[PDB]
Amino acid sequence: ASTEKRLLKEYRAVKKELTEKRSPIHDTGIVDLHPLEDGLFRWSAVIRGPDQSPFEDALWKLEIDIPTNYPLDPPKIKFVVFGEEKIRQLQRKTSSGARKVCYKMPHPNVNFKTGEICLDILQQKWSPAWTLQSALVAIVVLLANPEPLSPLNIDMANLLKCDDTTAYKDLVHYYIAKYSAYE
Repeated sequence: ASTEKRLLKEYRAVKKELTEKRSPIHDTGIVDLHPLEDGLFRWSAVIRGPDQSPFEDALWKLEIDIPTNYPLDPPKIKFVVFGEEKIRQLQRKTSSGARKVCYKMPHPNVNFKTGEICLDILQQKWSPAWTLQSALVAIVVLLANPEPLSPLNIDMANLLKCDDTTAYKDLVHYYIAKYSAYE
């Protein structure tokens, strides 16, 4: 009812900051945001990997599901992850000057198959004062600051726990270099 009004206001707030060369939002990592289909309760977003992280200078797509009691409860958010077959089919249609996105997300707090982000991350931080923008920013932060406390990817979390930085970086670089395509 009125939750739609709030969601719309937040969306417009993000759109305003986006269509502009230097609002601060450009250094937060938010690249795009829009309704998934024709409703205000499912969203598609695009974010950039934060500077000085192994994820830097690469784009990822996100899907966001909004609860009915919003903003009493946080949004559920996942990375868009495709199968190797699909990705390779997408790569044969690509252009050498298009917008390319990586469709695999190797990260301690992300399910490598489904793309799901651990509910802990947002549940521990979220409050009714938060917005969609702050959630996106929170995920960009998460890319630079994983918490090995709540792992969905064992190998990455352990690499981090053993402080094997080089292998971590090399793995992320590998998936960025091999599993990216247009759109």
